[PDB]
Amino acid sequence: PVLRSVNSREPSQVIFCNRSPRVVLPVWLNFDGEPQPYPTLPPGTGRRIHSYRGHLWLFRDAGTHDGLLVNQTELFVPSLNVDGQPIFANITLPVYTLKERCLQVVRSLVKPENYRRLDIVRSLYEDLEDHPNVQKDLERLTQERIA
Amino acid sequence: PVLRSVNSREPSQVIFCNRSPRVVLPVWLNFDGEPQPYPTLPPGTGRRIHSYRGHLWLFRDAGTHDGLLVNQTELFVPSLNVDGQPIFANITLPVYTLKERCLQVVRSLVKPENYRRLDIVRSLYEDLEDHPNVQKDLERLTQERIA
Amino acid sequence: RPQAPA
Amino acid sequence: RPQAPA
Amino acid sequence: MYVKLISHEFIVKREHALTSGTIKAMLSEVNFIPSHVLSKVCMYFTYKVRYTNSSTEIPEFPIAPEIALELLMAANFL
Amino acid sequence: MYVKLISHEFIVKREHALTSGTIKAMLSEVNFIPSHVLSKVCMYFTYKVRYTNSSTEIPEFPIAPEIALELLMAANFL
Amino acid sequence: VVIVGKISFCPKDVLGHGAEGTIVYRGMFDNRDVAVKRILPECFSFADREVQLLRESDEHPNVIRYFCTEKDRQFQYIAIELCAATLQEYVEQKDFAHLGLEPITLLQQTTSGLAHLHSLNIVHRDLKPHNILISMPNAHGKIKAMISDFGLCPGTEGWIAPEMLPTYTVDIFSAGCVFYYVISEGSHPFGKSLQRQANILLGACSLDCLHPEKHEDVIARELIEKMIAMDPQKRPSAKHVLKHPFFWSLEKQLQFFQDVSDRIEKESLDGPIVKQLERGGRAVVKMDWRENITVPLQTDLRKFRTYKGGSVRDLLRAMRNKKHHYRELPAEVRETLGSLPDDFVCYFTSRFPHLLAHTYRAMELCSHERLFQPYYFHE
Amino acid sequence: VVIVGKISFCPKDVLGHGAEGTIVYRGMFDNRDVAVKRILPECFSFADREVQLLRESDEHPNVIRYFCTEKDRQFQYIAIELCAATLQEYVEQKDFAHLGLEPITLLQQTTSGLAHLHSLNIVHRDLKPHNILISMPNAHGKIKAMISDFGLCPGTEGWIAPEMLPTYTVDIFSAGCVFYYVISEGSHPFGKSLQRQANILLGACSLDCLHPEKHEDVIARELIEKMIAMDPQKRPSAKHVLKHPFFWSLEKQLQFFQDVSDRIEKESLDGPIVKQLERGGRAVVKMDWRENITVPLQTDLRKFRTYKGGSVRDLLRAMRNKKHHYRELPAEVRETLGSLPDDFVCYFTSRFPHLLAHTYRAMELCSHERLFQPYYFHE
Ligand SMILES: Cc1ncsc1-c1ccc(CNC(=O)[C@@H]2C[C@@H](O)CN2C(=O)[C@@H](NC(=O)CCCCN2CCN([C@H]3CC[C@H](Nc4ncc5ccc(=O)n(C(C)C)c5n4)CC3)CC2)C(C)(C)C)cc1
Ligand SMILES: Cc1ncsc1-c1ccc(CNC(=O)[C@@H]2C[C@@H](O)CN2C(=O)[C@@H](NC(=O)CCCCN2CCN([C@H]3CC[C@H](Nc4ncc5ccc(=O)n(C(C)C)c5n4)CC3)CC2)C(C)(C)C)cc1
Repeated sequence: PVLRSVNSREPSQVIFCNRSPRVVLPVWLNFDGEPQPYPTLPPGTGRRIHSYRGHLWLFRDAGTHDGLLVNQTELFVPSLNVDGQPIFANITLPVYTLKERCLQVVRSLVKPENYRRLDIVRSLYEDLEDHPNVQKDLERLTQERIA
Repeated sequence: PVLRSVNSREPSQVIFCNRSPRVVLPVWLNFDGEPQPYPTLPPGTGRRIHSYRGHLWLFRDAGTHDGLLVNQTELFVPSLNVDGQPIFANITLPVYTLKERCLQVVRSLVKPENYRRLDIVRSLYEDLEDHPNVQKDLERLTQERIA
Repeated sequence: RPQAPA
Repeated sequence: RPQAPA
Repeated sequence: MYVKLISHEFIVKREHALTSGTIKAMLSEVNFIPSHVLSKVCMYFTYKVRYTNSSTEIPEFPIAPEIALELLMAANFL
Repeated sequence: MYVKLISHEFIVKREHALTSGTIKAMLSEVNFIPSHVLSKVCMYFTYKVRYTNSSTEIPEFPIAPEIALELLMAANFL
Repeated sequence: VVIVGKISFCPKDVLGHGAEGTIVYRGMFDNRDVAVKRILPECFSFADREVQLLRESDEHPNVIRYFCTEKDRQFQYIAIELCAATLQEYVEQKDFAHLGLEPITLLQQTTSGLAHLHSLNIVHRDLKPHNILISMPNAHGKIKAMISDFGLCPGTEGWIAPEMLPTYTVDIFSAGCVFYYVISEGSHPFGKSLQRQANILLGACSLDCLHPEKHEDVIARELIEKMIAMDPQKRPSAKHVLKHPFFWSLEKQLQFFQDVSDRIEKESLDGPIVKQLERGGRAVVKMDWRENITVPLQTDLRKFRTYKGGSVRDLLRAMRNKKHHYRELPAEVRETLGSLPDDFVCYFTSRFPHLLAHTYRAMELCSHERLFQPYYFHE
Repeated sequence: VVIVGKISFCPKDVLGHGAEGTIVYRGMFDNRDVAVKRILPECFSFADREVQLLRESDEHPNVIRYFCTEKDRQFQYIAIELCAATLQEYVEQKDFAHLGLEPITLLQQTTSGLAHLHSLNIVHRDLKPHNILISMPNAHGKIKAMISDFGLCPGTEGWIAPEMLPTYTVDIFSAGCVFYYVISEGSHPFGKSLQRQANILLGACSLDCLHPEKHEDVIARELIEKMIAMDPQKRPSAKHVLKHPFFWSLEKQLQFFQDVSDRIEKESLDGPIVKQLERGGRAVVKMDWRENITVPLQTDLRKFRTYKGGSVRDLLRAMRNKKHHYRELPAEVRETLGSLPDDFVCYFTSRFPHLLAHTYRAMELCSHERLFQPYYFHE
């Protein structure tokens, strides 16, 4: 895939700073572009992380896999440790569209086996079963990148 | 050697009843006659033991390897479990000769490097270094048996 | 707060 | 006791 | 400019009400959506304008379980 | 029959005093060995006769550390 | 450092990943360097089936070695043999420190571990260069290939048998793809990664890296083509693969040639043995084999001019004679043929690249004979 | 049941004993059946050197497998592979369930594990039938021999090398005694147990169980006699022992005979090769070998009457000819010789029991040749 980590092998230190009120799942796209889940980050906490230049990180909710921003961007790439400072990765909540935010609330309160029983428009059942998917967002981010 | 266990493979249950104020070391002569030390028995305690008919047991002090009696005999041989009862092995102190009893006291109070400095008859140094030996008693018990 | 005005 | 008579 | 929404009556700025594509089509006064759901939409507009492109960290938009379905229906319509 | 030993004086039975090979050669009154060691020998004779071929368990003959060497010498001579 | 009992590791020392969130670390167990797989609670059922397959398998040099498993409050931990690389890193990073390990020995070790699993009725079901691990060098500096992540420890893109998209044949298909992968140094029998499964269903089986006029590539195509056979019933077992000429040494190739020419020396030319050996023979011997050998060997072969050039059997018995009489041969002839056995057989195989592949298949009708037990597999 | 961590065992389930109070139990470690050695505090230093040798040795099929070690407040515990018997129980209790394991395969496995230790610069220093363990059958029912208690984990009565009463040669001496022990089914090269060490110093080396007119016993005496050599420098290494004809299959014995007769076919009769091959030859061929073969083979050998009966080389080239022409031979001849290769070579070895042992040693002067690499060891 186009979205992948380069096998640079140049170590870079990164502060995974979880500035969102959610448990963050750091997702690393390997050299083939396949996403690999790393240990989760508790809300508010930050961690010193060993990574490499040109590696691709995206950050999800650990429970719902909701997309999260890092430095106001979908994807994070560690730069060289200029002046010896560790690169900061501020993982934050994006302003969700009101539809998507309500969809996350319904998804947590209602289990999948009950979406099609709610007294709502039938097309909302398809939107509810459209759970947040990392592989789906990798297709979208590839399309947005190659354009 | 003449003193050996027969490979009967007929299980016999035995109560190793330590009726002496010493920690007993159960010593089992294997099928070649070589003595094998088993787990020690605390004073006063008895244990249900799995053995076999015709196996040879002798019992020593666990610290000094002083010879101990079992059923008023140097050696113990498990019989078949007649009527289902476990054979009792009463491990008891023998009446030591006053010389040997005093030798055990001196052996504990005086370390080997100091025997030849005591103001005693020089032949007592050889008797003090004549520590109780299981292999020595197996030669003696073989000679006494074949007679 | 914007999401919970007074 | 035989070994410690009274 | 300011615009008026009706369920109760709410008044919001036109730069805030423009967050809704449907209201931006109707405006180019609108009456609908219960008040307890349309006030939540007015709170979302304030939340969106405040925190879009904000340098600070952003707080979770709070939604009550009893309004989740009524507000999802309204949001899907807007 | 009873026999007399001397260090102090001790009187023991001839069947007890026979536990000593040396005293059994001298007797077939004996004066020596300090009293505090010869009384311990008289206690060993009572201990031996009581517990030889006894059906009961047998208690450890107690020996004080300060007399160990004096009593070992006496026992080696006896 | 994290301690879960006998197992311990540094959380920063990640070796790589497995499936469904399992990170592998460089750990330590009972003072041994190990790899520690951390298992999330949702995979405790799978990590149990993996441990059961790991421990209850008979120990094999080419199967990953399993040491212990611990349970924390959150995760499971599995200690396994710490390796140096994967087969993917070996193929794609040639700069890896590969001390003396050879691609065909690598493949032979992989098939040995695979045939061991199959003999235990274990189907790997996921065999690919990522699951094949290259060991750390032992006290003698020797490196081996081992099989991990077997028995499900499908889905994997580009390595699934067509009929799986449970039987050992699905492993022979992916092993056949691994074989070609290693032989071609990175290529795949069915293309690039995205078009791969679509080519597995369509049946591409494009083996263009294997030259149809090199002896080694003709032998390697003969094995790979029937390992990746679309029909699962046409695929050889792992014990059949290990008996293939693809894994033979030059000494065993020359011994096969001698055994065949001895088997056919006193044989009727109209008999089934010689008949099958001569079908397509003109293509094997390049019409006339007497003109394809070098002039120095031609000079000594002209001493017995009676040989016929259209016969494969005459090429075999001529090649066999020069082997038996090698020490009598003139130095000017021994220098062209080369030393017995390696250089001697390379002389003939390199000029007749289809000679071994044709003769081997042409002599299957007497594979049941005791003489031919080392060369063919039968059960 | 006692739990010391991953290791657990029933105190009543004693398997046997080791040295200085160490009892071995039937335990359980990580759901595996194991043997648990309990170590008294006075032996914690020795149990550490044992564990270090166990874990840091390269894994070998014929070396005991080590799993874990635990420390209690009183004792150390070592979990190792649970075996079924010792080699002493195998030899002295033939009624043991020995599925298919053969005494020479047993000895070959023991020497393989021993040569592995020696290649790691590890001297067993205590090798005896009690330390050689017979494995539990694997999933295929196969049983192997393994080496335990090595590297000191002297004193042992009747198995110490004379010069030890540190170098691999002390292990070759006790291995030689183990070899004879297994071959003779209980006897010892130096007598009964009490007179044994006194006979090792005096140099008895009495091998009377080995018949001097049986081919297998002549070959087994040739190896054992120089393993128990009083001079330590005359003892073969463990890799030399494994190359000995004692471990050859009947097919390899017949292949050696063919290779020798081919090597000597075009060789000068006054040359060193044939000269050394003919020293003592009259004793090997029993004066005239033509009269010692059976009449049916004599009848077909009378078709080429030119053979001379005093020559070992003529017996070799005659035996080689009947192998190459076997399929042409009359059925009345093939029935006496028997099937190639096993029955065919037994025909000649059983009538000339010193033929293999003489030829093997007589052909050492060309062991450096490539043809003879499989039969001799050289480094
Ligand atoms: C706390 C926390 N909170 C939120 S995040 C977080 C966090 C953040 C960072 C870390 C630690 N940092 C990382 O993980 C960083 C992050 C990201 O930048 C990637 N990254 C790496 O280190 C990666 N490195 C590189 O890109 C450098 C290139 C060098 C690649 N190396 C070459 C050698 N190759 C291996 C060597 C070991 C061999 N051993 C062996 N033995 C037996 C088996 C048995 C089973 C089994 O499955 N396996 C294998 C198949 C797994 C076995 N493998 C196998 C071959 C592959 C690895 C790479 C991931 C690729 C290592 C840890 C946690
Ligand atoms: C609490 C207590 N307080 C005071 S006393 C006491 C007490 C009292 C009793 C017990 C339990 N009861 C006993 O111990 C009794 C007492 C006495 O009557 C002897 N006795 C036995 O049970 C003995 N049995 C027999 O006579 C029956 C004949 C059957 C002989 N069997 C045939 C199979 N053979 C083995 C099987 C297992 C194989 N596994 C294996 N695997 C890997 C390795 C790695 C290292 C290693 O060193 N080894 C070996 C070399 C040790 C390994 N071994 C090895 C071969 C030998 C054993 C015998 C001792 C001979 C078992 C326990 C404690």
